Amino acid sequence: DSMNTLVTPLQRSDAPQLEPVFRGMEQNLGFLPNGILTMGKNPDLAVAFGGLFKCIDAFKHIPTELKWAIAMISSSAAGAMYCKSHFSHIATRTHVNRNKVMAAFEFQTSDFYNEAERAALAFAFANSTSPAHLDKEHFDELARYYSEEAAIEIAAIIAICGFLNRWNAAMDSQIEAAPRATLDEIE
Amino acid sequence: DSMNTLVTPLQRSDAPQLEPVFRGMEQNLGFLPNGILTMGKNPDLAVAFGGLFKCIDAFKHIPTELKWAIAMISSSAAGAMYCKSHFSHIATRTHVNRNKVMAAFEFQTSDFYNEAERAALAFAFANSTSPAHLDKEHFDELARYYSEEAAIEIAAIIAICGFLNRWNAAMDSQIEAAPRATLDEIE
Ligand SMILES: Brc1c[nH]c(Br)c1Br
Repeated sequence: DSMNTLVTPLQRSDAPQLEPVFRGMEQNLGFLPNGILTMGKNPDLAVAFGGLFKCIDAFKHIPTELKWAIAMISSSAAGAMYCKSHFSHIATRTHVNRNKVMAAFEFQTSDFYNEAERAALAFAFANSTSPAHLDKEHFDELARYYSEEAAIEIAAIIAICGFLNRWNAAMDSQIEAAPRATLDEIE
Repeated sequence: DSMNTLVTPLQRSDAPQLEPVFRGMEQNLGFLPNGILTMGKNPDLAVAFGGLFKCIDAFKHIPTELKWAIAMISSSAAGAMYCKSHFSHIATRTHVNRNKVMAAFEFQTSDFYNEAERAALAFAFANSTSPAHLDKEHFDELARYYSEEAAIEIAAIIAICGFLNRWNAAMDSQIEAAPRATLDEIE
């Protein structure tokens, strides 16, 4: 089980006020993560982050499939297997082509991804390591295939993953059964 | 100059609607960062994150000096020198004892920090690297000195640094002169 025994998640029926925050999460994921049930014990934190996370769904300048591919690559580059499994599970539940999702982590060589998607996923990878190894060539390629509005939404997803990677590491959230199967298949 | 030329920050007078977002930011810092001026080009994103950042000031279960100490250690462990300089500048404006702030990054051996503060800063450090090297002893030391409520607010600050480290790396925000002087003094 988890190394974290100090902060335990509440029961879902205990925090109905956070249902608008929960739906955005679980509609895409199919279940409510323990990280969000735990976050619910601080209503200021839960509501503020829930309002931030809805920006992912609201983003207009990049395709939906690219949003979760960016999230998969960002969580993987940070070594966050919990978030990597969650965003891969989201990608499989929302994408029509399961093969492109399973080839996400080889985007630099897999024929399912064009130069625009590779530019965004390479930026997300180099953005999410510690320290970030973002070089000038990453910025040039991102500017060559994406608008200023698209770039802001790309970086926002990367930064939101930064919150989720570190939050779920702090909770030592154990990978649920459904994302565990998805992550095993993709590896 | 900056490596990021695709997404440029706007003038402050251009987005007066975001003044509630700016004041909360610059009140702690003394000036308005380039990261938020750039984030202002997505007003939904800027406001959503501003509400997230206000939880740091709003936290009630840990002292103000430890909040910025956690942020300094977290940003440093992640190799985000921009965020490391900014949170150090906040500590100089808010802390009564400047000497304790300057010894923050040596908290494991400096006598300005007790075993409780070292447990929290060691957790923040191991939480913020990619991947996180959080072991069971971090959780035991955190649970021995902190309540569930305090742990949630600590992990929240670390996760908020996760957003900020990657956002300012994605923007390649250049270190301002006032944090640059603070960072040279502390190093
Ligand atoms: Br946006 C942003 C940039 N720097 C800092 Br401290 C924040 Br909050």
